Amino acid sequence: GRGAPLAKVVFRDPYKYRLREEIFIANEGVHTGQFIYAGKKASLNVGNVLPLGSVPEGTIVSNVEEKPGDRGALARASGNYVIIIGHNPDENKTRVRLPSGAKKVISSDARGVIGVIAGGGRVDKPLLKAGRAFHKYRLKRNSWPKTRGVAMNPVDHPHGGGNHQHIGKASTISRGAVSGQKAGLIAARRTGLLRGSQKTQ
Amino acid sequence: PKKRASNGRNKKGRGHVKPVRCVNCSKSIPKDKAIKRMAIRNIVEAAAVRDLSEASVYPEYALPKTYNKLHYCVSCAIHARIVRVRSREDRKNRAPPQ
Amino acid sequence: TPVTLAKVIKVLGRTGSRGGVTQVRVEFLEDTSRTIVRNVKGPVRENDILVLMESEREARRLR
Amino acid sequence: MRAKWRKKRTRRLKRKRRKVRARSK
Amino acid sequence: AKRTKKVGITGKYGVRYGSSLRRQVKKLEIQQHARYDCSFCGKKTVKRGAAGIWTCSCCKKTVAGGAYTVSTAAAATVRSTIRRLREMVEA
Amino acid sequence: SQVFGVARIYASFNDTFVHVTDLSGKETIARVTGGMKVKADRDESSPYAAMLAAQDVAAKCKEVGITAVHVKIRATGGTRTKTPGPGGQAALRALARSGLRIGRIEDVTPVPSDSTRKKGGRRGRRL
Amino acid sequence: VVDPFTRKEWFDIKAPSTFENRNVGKTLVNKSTGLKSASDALKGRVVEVCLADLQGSEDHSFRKIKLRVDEVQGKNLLTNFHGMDFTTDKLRSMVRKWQTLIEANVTVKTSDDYVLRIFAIAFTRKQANQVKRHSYAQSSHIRAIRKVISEILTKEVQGSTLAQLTSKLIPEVINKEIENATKDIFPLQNIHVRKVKLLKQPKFDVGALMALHG
RNA sequence: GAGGUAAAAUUC
RNA sequence: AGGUGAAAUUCUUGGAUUUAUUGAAGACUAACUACUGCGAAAGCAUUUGCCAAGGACGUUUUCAUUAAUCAAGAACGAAAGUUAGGGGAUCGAAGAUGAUCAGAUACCGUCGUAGUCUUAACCAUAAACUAUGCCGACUAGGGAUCGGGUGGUGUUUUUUUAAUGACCCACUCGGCACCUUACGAGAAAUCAAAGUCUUUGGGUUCUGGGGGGAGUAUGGUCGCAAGGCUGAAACUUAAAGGAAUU
Ligand SMILES: [Mg+2]
Ligand SMILES: [Mg+2]
Ligand SMILES: [Mg+2]
Ligand SMILES: [Mg+2]
Ligand SMILES: [Mg+2]
Ligand SMILES: [Mg+2]
Ligand SMILES: [Mg+2]
Ligand SMILES: [Mg+2]
Ligand SMILES: [Mg+2]
Ligand SMILES: [Mg+2]
Ligand SMILES: [Mg+2]
Ligand SMILES: [Mg+2]
Ligand SMILES: [Mg+2]
Ligand SMILES: [Mg+2]
Ligand SMILES: [Mg+2]
Ligand SMILES: [Mg+2]
Ligand SMILES: [Mg+2]
Ligand SMILES: [Mg+2]
Ligand SMILES: [Mg+2]
Ligand SMILES: [Mg+2]
Ligand SMILES: [Mg+2]
Ligand SMILES: [Mg+2]
Ligand SMILES: [Mg+2]
Ligand SMILES: [Mg+2]
Ligand SMILES: [Mg+2]
Ligand SMILES: [Mg+2]
Ligand SMILES: [Mg+2]
Ligand SMILES: [Mg+2]
Ligand SMILES: [Mg+2]
Ligand SMILES: [Mg+2]
Ligand SMILES: [Mg+2]
Ligand SMILES: [Mg+2]
Ligand SMILES: [Mg+2]
Ligand SMILES: [Mg+2]
Ligand SMILES: [Mg+2]
Ligand SMILES: [Mg+2]
Ligand SMILES: [Mg+2]
Ligand SMILES: [Mg+2]
Ligand SMILES: [Zn+2]
Ligand SMILES: [Zn+2]
Repeated sequence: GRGAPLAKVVFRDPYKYRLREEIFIANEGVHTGQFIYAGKKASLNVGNVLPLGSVPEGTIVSNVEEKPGDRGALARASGNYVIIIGHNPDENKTRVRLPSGAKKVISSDARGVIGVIAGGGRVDKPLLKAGRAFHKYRLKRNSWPKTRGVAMNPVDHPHGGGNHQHIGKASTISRGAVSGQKAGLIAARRTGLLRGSQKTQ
Repeated sequence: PKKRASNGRNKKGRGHVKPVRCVNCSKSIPKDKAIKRMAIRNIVEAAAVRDLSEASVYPEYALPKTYNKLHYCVSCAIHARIVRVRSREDRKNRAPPQ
Repeated sequence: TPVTLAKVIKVLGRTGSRGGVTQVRVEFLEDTSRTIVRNVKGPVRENDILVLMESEREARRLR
Repeated sequence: MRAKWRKKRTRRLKRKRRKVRARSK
Repeated sequence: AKRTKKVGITGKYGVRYGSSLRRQVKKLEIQQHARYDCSFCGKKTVKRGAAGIWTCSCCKKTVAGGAYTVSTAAAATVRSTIRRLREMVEA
Repeated sequence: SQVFGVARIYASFNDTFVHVTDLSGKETIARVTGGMKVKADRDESSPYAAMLAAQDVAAKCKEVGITAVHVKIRATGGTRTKTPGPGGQAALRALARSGLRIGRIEDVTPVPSDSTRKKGGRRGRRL
Repeated sequence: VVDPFTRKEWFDIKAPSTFENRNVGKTLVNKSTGLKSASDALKGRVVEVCLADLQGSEDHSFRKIKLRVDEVQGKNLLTNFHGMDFTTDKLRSMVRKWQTLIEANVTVKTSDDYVLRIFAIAFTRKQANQVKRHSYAQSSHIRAIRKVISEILTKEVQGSTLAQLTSKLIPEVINKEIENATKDIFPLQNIHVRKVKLLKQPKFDVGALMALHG
């Protein structure tokens, strides 16, 4: 269910003699037996997790946290990364660049592992047959196949019905609608083929 | 026929150097093909230097000069009276006219 | 409106498309150390006192 | 006429001709 | 003896699946099933495990990498970046 | 004895901007353009409309108290004709005679290491 | 409709004590009322003024100093050094035809945490009794001259403060030290300190600003 | 060493 | 306010245009830039580092002719265009509008995709022109310049005289070139090469045989496509074309 491989990075408990084994997300370039460092005073090497208040600008990191304590929220899929584009010494803020392109500022006390996540180029191969789409999606949920709502009955989808295959009304349904109406393009600011740019954010 | 020697420019064994843009009509042209006029001027005119010496609060002051290098294409250096068509024997004169 | 007089000290020549505008460098009678070239219309000799409606105006070449 | 727009005249002549030839094979 | 003219490895699929799709699959199955070099033992004994797992046949080493290659072009500019920044910390 | 300011005469084609500002540059006082004085939309770069625009600025500086000024001639610059218009020499002469005190004339035309390809096409503008 | 000029209040400019003739000019700031008062409206305003007025001499009429406002006390603001920039008419009189232009840059921090980038322009000098006109460089001395320049520029800076660097640019002491270590390489002329701008200020140390005014 | 400048105008 | 020869479209107390403080984004490398450099060509102008490559010069070093030119074939090959990602500030084929005009699908004005940028592949044509194959020898004078080297009763920088570097003079190679000439060559324009050619043989590769129809038809091959390469006939005409003078 994940394009990225895991990692059995095992730690030691500093308060009782045992071996606590944890599961990370494997970056690209790590290997079995690498000394993975975890701390604020740790060095800046690929595979180590560091707080964002102790790294300079431009460090390509991943598995960055929103708030310090949620054990890894943002940038977890295969082949993704965020870019620290600026710091703030006052009130310990750190401005990062999310993979969607959303420049959002977070706390400097949040953590993040150095480097891009292993598994890049996964969606660059044409997943040709439906059998490869079957064995992919049967390990996730019951969301495959996807029947077109025009082809089904008027009781089954708001677009279906009629003597032809047509929607009938506008596919742009507002955000302030209720369930049962939210089909097609939910609250679209723009529609049609992208013949412009990425001017804002 | 071949009325000239380099025939358009000052390129001697290079093939291609640099394209530049004209200032009068925004025409793309090679740098050695576009003629050059280092049109050096004073920042004030000859008639505005009398009233500026009376309005100056400075005892002595050095007059600035606006230096600029601007290029012309062939089509907008002949319509504007910059260069003129010459006789067949006087093409070879490469000295600046005084 | 104020009136400003000017005496002709030097004449340049005819400048225009049809040839009816003369470039004349006049010198003011209230200031004997400052001159402004003006464009006139009619027959102008030297040492003629003209009446200028606008005091400060630099004359260009008409085309 | 100009030797470039006679060339493009024969160029679109080729695309129109081999398209009729390809739909009869 | 080169038997197929241009399809090579994607000739297993046959006539189906289009032309421009199987050309892109051929690009990511030559690199996928390739025998790569190991950074540790030096021998060309690297076999692909799962999607992202790159094991080695000798010395039993396993390096996490890309989905269809060992080191993609995205991580090639990451490691060169950390090489530059680490020299400024120690100097 | 003399309070100072900067004038920043933007002498482009088909308009002349004259607005005297302070030494910090934040505050602007007495903005008069060339198009305000003539109802033609042709003589906006004329030397006549630039002298009436410059004397309107200096008639308001007498009300404020600005007696001296550090004028700054400026063309359009960038990827443009980078040459001051006809109303630039007219603006320097007008506000100097009107009563102001001129100090340190200079030029602030923006001239880059050229980029951002110049408007007009490759083969050029023509008529 | 009301005139805003009664609302505006005059505030004089007082330059620091790295030179003479402190009085620069006056500004116009609105009265100290509520809704973004005058004290918060003077948090940084550069004043691009040439140093030919504060020095008196006219041989330095091509060097402009930026003065950023930092502290206001008793209807009187205090300022600090922000940057140095040459006038545009001087560089155009520097650059001539038939000579080689050499520019060099370096990023260097002072004794305190002032991150500033200085620029250095230097040209080739046409030697006496020379027949040829251009006297171009060998285009490998330029790599060697700018190695000497970038060593001297990181010697005056990173060996002194900003006030020891501000009061040194006016007697052109750096420009003489470049000439004293380049004449064994190539004959140069017109060595200058063309730009310097501050990239980051460290703190709100009042004791370094009040020590420059008294 | 600097010194003005673009309307339209097709055929026998 | 924008704009043009003149205009209108457009933006404007929603306070535009302008002014200052910054910040982000890509692109490009002005002035210096030169009858100047390098590369087989296309081409290549910010700094520094790394990685290799090359010409010229110097050489009382080496191998011993290992060479010269080139069907088939291979590498590279501006721009535009194609496929898949990232970028997408300007400019901007299509297109929409504003004028001009008898008409204006245009020139001009404004806005704006594809494209311009980059990675990974393709395509591989240009007025890809110096419209001038390459190798070798000989024939004529002159002033410059680039790169290397050798001589000076040299100049300057100098700490104590130096040594270098820069510069000057003289000479010699390898350059990009230029000027004056015609013994020579050409139909002439012109050319140190297009010269040493009826007093027509240095080695060698390619192309052309009146103008059209044809760079078309068909066949083969290459390419994802647009296309590239190879390439006629029927028929028709007696002129087409070059240089120069009035
Ligand atoms: Mg994942
Ligand atoms: Mg699903
Ligand atoms: Mg199902
Ligand atoms: Mg579906
Ligand atoms: Mg579907
Ligand atoms: Mg479906
Ligand atoms: Mg049904
Ligand atoms: Mg229906
Ligand atoms: Mg349908
Ligand atoms: Mg409905
Ligand atoms: Mg969009
Ligand atoms: Mg001709
Ligand atoms: Mg070429
Ligand atoms: Mg015909
Ligand atoms: Mg059919
Ligand atoms: Mg257009
Ligand atoms: Mg014309
Ligand atoms: Mg440059
Ligand atoms: Mg061949
Ligand atoms: Mg290309
Ligand atoms: Mg774009
Ligand atoms: Mg159109
Ligand atoms: Mg119309
Ligand atoms: Mg159309
Ligand atoms: Mg149009
Ligand atoms: Mg060809
Ligand atoms: Mg050519
Ligand atoms: Mg040819
Ligand atoms: Mg000779
Ligand atoms: Mg001869
Ligand atoms: Mg024939
Ligand atoms: Mg052919
Ligand atoms: Mg064919
Ligand atoms: Mg065929
Ligand atoms: Mg393809
Ligand atoms: Mg074909
Ligand atoms: Mg025939
Ligand atoms: Mg004739
Ligand atoms: Zn032009
Ligand atoms: Zn191994």
